Amino acid sequence: QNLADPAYRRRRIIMQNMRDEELAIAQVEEMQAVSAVLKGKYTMTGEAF
Amino acid sequence: QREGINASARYPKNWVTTGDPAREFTMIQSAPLMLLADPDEFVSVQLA
Amino acid sequence: TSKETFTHYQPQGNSDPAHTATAPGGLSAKAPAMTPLMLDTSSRKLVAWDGTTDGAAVGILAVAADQTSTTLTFYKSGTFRYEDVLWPEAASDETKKRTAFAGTAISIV
Amino acid sequence: TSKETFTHYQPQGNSDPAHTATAPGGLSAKAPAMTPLMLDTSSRKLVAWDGTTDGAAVGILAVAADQTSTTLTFYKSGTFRYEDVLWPEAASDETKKRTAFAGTAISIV
Amino acid sequence: TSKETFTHYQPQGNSDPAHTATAPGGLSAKAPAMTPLMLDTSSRKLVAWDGTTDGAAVGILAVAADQTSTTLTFYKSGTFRYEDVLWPEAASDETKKRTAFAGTAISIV
Repeated sequence: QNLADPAYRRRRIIMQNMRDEELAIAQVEEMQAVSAVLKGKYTMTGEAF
Repeated sequence: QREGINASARYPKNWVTTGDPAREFTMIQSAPLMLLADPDEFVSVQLA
Repeated sequence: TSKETFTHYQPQGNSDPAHTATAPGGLSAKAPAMTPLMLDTSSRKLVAWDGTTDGAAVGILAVAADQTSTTLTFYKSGTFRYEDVLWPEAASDETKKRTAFAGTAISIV
Repeated sequence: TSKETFTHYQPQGNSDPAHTATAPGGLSAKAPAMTPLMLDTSSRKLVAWDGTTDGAAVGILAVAADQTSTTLTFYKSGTFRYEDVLWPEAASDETKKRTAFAGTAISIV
Repeated sequence: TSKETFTHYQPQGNSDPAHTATAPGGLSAKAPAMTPLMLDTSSRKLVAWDGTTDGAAVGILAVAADQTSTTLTFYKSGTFRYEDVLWPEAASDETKKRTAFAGTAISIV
């Protein structure tokens, strides 16, 4: 009923992506603390790392 | 280095590649190093 | 009732650049766009990748074409994902299918 | 009097990047720049690509060279015109003449 | 005390882009980064390059790995300094060493 600019759609894609990286980073931020005060032992290991 | 901002919490960045592919990209970088001064302060009891 | 999941299409696998080129082709049937290909062993004419010989996949298509298409537009650099790319059933052992583009800027992710 | 044609220089075909690399060369005569080359069989030493050894075309020279030219500079990426690059006459069959660079990132556009 | 010669971190010899690719590894021993690679004879699974198999260099390792590492990342494009490369011991002749990457985008500068 009400379409919009693909260019503005591009902006919305940009901002949702922004929130996506923020959440993704914060998610490993909690994971580090989880390992830390859950075992006192931790392994920071992944592909290309 | 170009902004001398190596020391920070996070790092946003945006950029774009030229040529017949017109493609921008967004880039975030940080070095999470979360640590605890007193490791033995907490006791992890695995309940059963 | 109906579900039309609005999903995106990201054939590119990584931000590394993808390069294109053109060359005459000698297909035998319809070749869907972005499909692996080889070079003929007799006349060195562009042919479809069989999926049986290892390391002979050399190119991936760009636009829809058939055996009627004398020339083919194909990609020769970049990284593309596991999923979006189409393989014949002949290539059955997947770890074998990993190293089809060994030695080429075309890469698997 | 007499008119002469002043024309630009366009060896490239598209905006794709062109990369150079160096390796010692084992020519048999004077070899002008931008010439196809292969490796030998015994020591696989660098030589000009003959035009008959299929699949051996691996590089395109950058600077004209000779016997005294121990090393060679040669282009490793991009696409260049059909017309501009000078090839040996032993490459007498056109269909394999396009496809001489199979597996290489350097291409004919 | 003692000498303190320290060097910068730029193995690159040219401004050419460096590209990486990931593929399942089949090593039998620990292999640090900047280690060359072969495919096996039958499974053509990833191993380190021996230095005797001609033209078998398929990639140069990006990060350190071992036989426990199922998959590995390796550089696939650009030119890099000879001095920084960890050549295998069986690769005893520099004349055949420089062109171990014949037909590939990996180059020695």
